[PDB]
Amino acid sequence: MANVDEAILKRVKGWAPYVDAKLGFRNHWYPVMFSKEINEGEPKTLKLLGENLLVNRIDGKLYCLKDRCLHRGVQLSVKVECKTKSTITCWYHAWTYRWEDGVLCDILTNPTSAQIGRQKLKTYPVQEAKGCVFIYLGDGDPPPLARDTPPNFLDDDMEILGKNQIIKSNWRLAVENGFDPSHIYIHKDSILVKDNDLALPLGFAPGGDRKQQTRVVDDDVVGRKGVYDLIGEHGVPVFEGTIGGEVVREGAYGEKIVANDISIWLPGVLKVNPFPNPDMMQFEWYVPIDENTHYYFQTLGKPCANDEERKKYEQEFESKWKPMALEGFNNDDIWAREAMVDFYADDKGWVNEILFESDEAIVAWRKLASEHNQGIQTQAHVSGLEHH
Amino acid sequence: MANVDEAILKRVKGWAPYVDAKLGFRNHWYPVMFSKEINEGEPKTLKLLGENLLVNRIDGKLYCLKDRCLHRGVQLSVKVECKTKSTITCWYHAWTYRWEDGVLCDILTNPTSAQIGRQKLKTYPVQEAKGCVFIYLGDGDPPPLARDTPPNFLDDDMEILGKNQIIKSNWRLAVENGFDPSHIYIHKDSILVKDNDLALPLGFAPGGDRKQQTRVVDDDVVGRKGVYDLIGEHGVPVFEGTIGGEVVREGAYGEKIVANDISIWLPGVLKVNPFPNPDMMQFEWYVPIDENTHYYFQTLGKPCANDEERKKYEQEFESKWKPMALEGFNNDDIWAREAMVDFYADDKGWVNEILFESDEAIVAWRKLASEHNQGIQTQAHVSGLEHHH
Amino acid sequence: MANVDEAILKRVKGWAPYVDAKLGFRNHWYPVMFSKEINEGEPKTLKLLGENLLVNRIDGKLYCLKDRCLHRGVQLSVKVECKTKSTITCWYHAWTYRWEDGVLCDILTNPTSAQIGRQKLKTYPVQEAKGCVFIYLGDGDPPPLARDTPPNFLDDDMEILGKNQIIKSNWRLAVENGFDPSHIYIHKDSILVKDNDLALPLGFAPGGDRKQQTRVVDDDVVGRKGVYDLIGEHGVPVFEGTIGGEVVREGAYGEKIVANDISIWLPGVLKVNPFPNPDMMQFEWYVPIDENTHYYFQTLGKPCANDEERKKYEQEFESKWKPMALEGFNNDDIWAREAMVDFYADDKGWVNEILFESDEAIVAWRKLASEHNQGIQTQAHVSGLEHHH
Amino acid sequence: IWLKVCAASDMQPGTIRRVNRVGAAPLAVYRVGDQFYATEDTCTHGIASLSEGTLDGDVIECPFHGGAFNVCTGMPASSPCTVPLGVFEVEVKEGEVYVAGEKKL
Amino acid sequence: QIWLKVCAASDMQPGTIRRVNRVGAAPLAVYRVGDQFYATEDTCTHGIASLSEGTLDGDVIECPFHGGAFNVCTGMPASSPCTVPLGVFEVEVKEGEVYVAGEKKLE
Amino acid sequence: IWLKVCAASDMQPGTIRRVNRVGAAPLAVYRVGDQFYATEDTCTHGIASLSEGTLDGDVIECPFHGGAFNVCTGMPASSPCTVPLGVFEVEVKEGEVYVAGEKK
Ligand SMILES: c1ccc2c(c1)[nH]c1ccccc12
Ligand SMILES: c1ccc2c(c1)[nH]c1ccccc12
Ligand code: FES
Ligand code: FES
Ligand code: FES
Ligand code: FES
Ligand code: FES
Ligand code: FES
Ligand SMILES: [Fe+2]
Ligand SMILES: [Fe+2]
Ligand SMILES: [Fe+2]
Repeated sequence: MANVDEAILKRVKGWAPYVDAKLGFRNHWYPVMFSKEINEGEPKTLKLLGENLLVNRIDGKLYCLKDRCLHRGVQLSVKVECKTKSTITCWYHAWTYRWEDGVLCDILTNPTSAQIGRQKLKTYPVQEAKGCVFIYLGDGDPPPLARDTPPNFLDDDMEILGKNQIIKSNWRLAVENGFDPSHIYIHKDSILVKDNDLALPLGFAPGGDRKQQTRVVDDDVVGRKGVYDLIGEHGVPVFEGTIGGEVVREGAYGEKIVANDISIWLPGVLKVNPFPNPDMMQFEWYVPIDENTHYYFQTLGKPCANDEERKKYEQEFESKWKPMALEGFNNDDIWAREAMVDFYADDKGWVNEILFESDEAIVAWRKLASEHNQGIQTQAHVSGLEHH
Repeated sequence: MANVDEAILKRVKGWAPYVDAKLGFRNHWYPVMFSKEINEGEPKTLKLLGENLLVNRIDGKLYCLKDRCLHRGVQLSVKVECKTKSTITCWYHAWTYRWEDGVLCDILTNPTSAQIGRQKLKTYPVQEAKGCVFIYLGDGDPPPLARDTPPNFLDDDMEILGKNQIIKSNWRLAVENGFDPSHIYIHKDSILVKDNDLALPLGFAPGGDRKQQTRVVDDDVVGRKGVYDLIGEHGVPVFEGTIGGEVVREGAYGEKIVANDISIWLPGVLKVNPFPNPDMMQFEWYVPIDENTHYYFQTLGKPCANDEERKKYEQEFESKWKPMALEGFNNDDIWAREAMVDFYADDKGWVNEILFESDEAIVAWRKLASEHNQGIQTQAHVSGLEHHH
Repeated sequence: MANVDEAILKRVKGWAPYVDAKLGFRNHWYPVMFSKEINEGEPKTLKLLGENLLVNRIDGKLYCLKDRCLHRGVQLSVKVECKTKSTITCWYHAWTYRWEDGVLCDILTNPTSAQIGRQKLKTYPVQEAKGCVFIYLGDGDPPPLARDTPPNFLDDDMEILGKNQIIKSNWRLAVENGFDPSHIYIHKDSILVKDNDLALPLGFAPGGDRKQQTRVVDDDVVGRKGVYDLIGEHGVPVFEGTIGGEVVREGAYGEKIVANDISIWLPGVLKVNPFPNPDMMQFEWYVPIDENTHYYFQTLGKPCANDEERKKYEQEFESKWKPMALEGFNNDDIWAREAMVDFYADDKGWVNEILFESDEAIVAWRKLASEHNQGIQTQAHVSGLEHHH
Repeated sequence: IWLKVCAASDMQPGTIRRVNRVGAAPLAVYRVGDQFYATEDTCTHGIASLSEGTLDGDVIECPFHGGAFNVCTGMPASSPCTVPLGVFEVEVKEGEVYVAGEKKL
Repeated sequence: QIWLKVCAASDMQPGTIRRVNRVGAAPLAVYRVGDQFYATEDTCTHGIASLSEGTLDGDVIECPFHGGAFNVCTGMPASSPCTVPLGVFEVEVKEGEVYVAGEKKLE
Repeated sequence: IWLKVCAASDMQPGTIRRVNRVGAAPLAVYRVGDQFYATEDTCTHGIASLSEGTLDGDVIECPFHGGAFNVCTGMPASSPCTVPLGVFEVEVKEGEVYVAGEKK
């Protein structure tokens, strides 16, 4: 919806919508925080897809209101005034809104105003799952959450733990760093490799049957839309890096087999199976905050039949997984994303990039995202839709 | 003239010039500092309406020159060189100008240059009144200062004391907040209300017709242009704020009645009378520095017949009025202005705002400002007016 | 090409190319560092004409590769991985290039990739002379270095010493500040004037015959293009600065005669002779880093017949010339350049500037540069040249 | 139940006419060629008087921000408006135009 | 393997493109410009796109990925971001049958 | 008083001729069609010679910054010029161009 120079969109015929989606895709669910981070009666602020939002927990349930008064456009959060359990009053002229439907129900500075009951502040559906807070940044009643989650993330036995932080790069650079088969070269010295005795090649090169290695999913019963890069089953593990024929670097010859398959799913969540251990899975989102930043929402899943196991896992997570994996392994992904910022900052990197064979899967993802996204977020969605 | 997207200006037919006046209105007087801040032969810098200016006091009188050499456009103030009492010499190539008329009278590096006496650095009228320094940021002969000041500010017995500072918000956001009848809600917890026992409602339930909500003054004996907030004439003060019929807040039931009289005047100065006490007045300017900042020039006036009263007032001001009112009360206005920056920063708030009844006061000001301002300052005035035959 | 608003370019018909060359002139040699600053296998990063570059020394020879992987456009320098002596491996997906020709020779993550041997990273000629590292930021076979150097810089006995730093101003403001006969007014209080007993007027004003003071050089056999401002033999030294006919400042009446002649040469290097001592010469480059910054590459040359003399000169350079001249004299040139940024930042200064007689030399330079430069560096050169069939 | 506005003759096609109703909010009657329509005078997006706006066909443009409404349906036609307008029934009986006291169902 | 049988000159309408897959080698692209036939590598030199899936504009082929283009006769770049020349393969018609060389022209 | 400049025919239509004066600032004589005009030669905005500028109708455009003046009135026609040019009445008699001695 016109976020990029038209001359550039006209050039990338295979995935113009993706290139145009600098602010992300509207009408999809996005994780923005963990349940434990939002307590009863304590409104929290955050920006999602360029929009400032306010989340509050009332009687255990979460509600989301756009953090922008309808009157003069100030953020209510500058000075929070929740005067009754079910409402929030703007600190400026006291326009009061209901958390449940955003309706302007009262105005303390003028209880006779004709605006009362005749204006509505934007609300967004909020759903908690696996201790994660999901917000449907879209219009109309929301589709089921599973549609925008990777397979198995919502399994009843799947115990989810993770971390979240703000990273300075467009969400797409994050996505394409994560779903990249050959980028693991940057993880060759991660402490997880040695310390967890992993079998990790320098890179997973494309095998012989391309159409077999890449699997586009658009037949998922739940409506999931994504792409698989079957590196372990069809790709080739490159363990000896050479230059001029001479071996200059070797991959890791550990015993733990991981990363059998990787998959990217709209609106932008990667699934690595199995990882960081043969009995675990990694699910990570690259949530658009604005055009220059995203939330790097990391989660690790591991089946647990009982609390004793949930606690054991909970301890291994805090003592090993989080420190050694989520950080020790993925930290290099952070500055890697940051490193691509300049090339794509002016939108021209989308034309000048010189791709090679292992990028085949990324190309499949760009097309899938272009064809199946539920809407292009525009700056006008942020300021106020415009039309004559 | 043309500082905003033309599609937006076309949408705001009721006040396009105002919305366009990002940088303020040219051809009006503006207070920028207090007389005591500039001493004899000690030039001072400042930016007004986006223009860098230099002010100096020579033989007790103030002079203002644009702080930008005609030659290569550097600010003279980077390294001031006042080599004779009546001139200032650019530190770069020594072009020398007279403070009196800005004429290029000498060039030390080329005494026989044909440019000497053939160029002139922009000068602006400067006038001191009530211990305040006003600069006429405009062209041609200036009008009386009284035209651009609220009624009574210049009264002979009016003792003026104040404070000035730079605030991070466009000047218009400051003006509208100051004249906003319902913004009183943000002052509900002010120390002044309690410590000075002020009566202060949470807002007003409008009464009467639209025309009765304000009183527009299109001409004063001196040509003043402004609007009075008359919401309290037929309106009902709100002392009990309710939500769903339940009382959640109450106004202040003090016995001191203030702000019976509130008026905003071009180029952008508010008069609240009486305030912060029944026997004094507040006159405050929101002076445009650039598109994102303004001077919050606060002054408190109190009639004084002698030197003793002026002394007492000054003591009251420094000990109570300045800290309890100017700071204790108006500080909330400062962050309120800052809170509106984002919504209007892309000029789109001027279209997306959803106004309610008390905003009639603001609308009257936007129209009055649009109809009677003396010129729109443009980025071109800053760099150099442009025109191609 | 199209770095500036066309309306402005159409206005400066006399030197549009120059005004358009905000990023500098492509296809010229530029000094970027001194030889002793780059050692064997010590990859160094730098930005020249807006392009990020990597320079390395292999077996003593310098090589220059664009610091941007062909794949996803990351800078190879974020994490340098020179796996073998003759190559550099991108830290991202391991694409590997030869320093010698920039050819993508290997890809550790995909040894059979068809891209191998079919892509080439941009390389630029690099050459060392007089202890200085020159990069030819251009395409095709480079011309002799001599073409882009001022006369005598490359003489057999000319011993060159210097200092380099990044200055926050466009390169042209640096060029014009340096090749400006009247700006020496800013150096009237430099410690070099007194401490080195220099004879220095407040400014060299135009002589009697203009076409005689300025000499446009375009017939030099080595191909160098520049302009001389013959201040010493054709200009007029102004020693008594006056305001209203009264003397307010005088120049310096030292015995050491310097600055007989000054000349600016493409791509942008000034030669002041003799300076800062009667037996020395100063050669300084204003190298374009990006539109807002430049390298102020200072060099002082003094004939030396042997090592004893070279070492003697070096000691003097470190103990006197560097702190007293390069810093003591030219430090004022730095903030002078910075002072002109705002005026020209919007490109409006190129239209609104009010020049006087001594700027005639600068005007001649603007014309020569516009006519003899070898190419206008554009933003497209930085992101990737564009063109539709 | 109905109020007397004016004679169809007094209104030229494409003109607007504000109807002040003491004790209640004002209304706006628009003549779109040969058919008369009526809606709330106050723009639902603020406090502007639509009768002071511009009529182009069957669409009225608010003078404050350029928002617009279809004077027949009351539905928003141009941003920033989003809240439909209150439409009132009109009828021309014997050359004169009348408007219902309350908005249609 | 010298000449590869592609198809009948009849199987191709003017302004069309046909991909020729080869065992153990990279694919070729045969273009018909009017009544003449030309051929180049099928893979865009700027990446991994298939030029046969692009748009033919006279004697210029436009890559579907980034809009780059080449002259199908000379193989030279016609539009940015392409900079590396395409390998060109000779084509000849024997008895109404289109044949494409198994080796590209040298230079 | 008047200064004999040149023969009318020495100037082609739409051209400009610089007239130097010892001890005085040079002048510019413009031939607009078959009419002649005169002003100071130095652009009032700098050191440029208007005689090296572009003539468009009765408006002379400075070669330096594109500023311009009406050669008849001397008033600025285009920015950045703001100081009016000095004008000199001109008279053509017997095919000879004469320009006033002093501005008027
Ligand atoms: C290949 C192999 C492993 C990974 C990958 C691509 N992308 C990842 C993102 C997070 C964690 C692991 C991986
Ligand atoms: C006039 C006289 C001396 C100098 C000059 C202009 N420009 C200079 C730049 C560097 C060092 C000396 C000079
Ligand atoms: S801005 Fe919120 S009530 Fe006025
Ligand atoms: S910039 Fe002031 S005299 Fe040159
Ligand atoms: S960005 Fe350098 S090899 Fe991928
Ligand atoms: S009040 Fe009518 S569009 Fe805003
Ligand atoms: S892959 Fe063909 S232009 Fe980029
Ligand atoms: S010198 Fe003539 S317009 Fe500037
Ligand atoms: Fe990674
Ligand atoms: Fe206030
Ligand atoms: Fe200097």
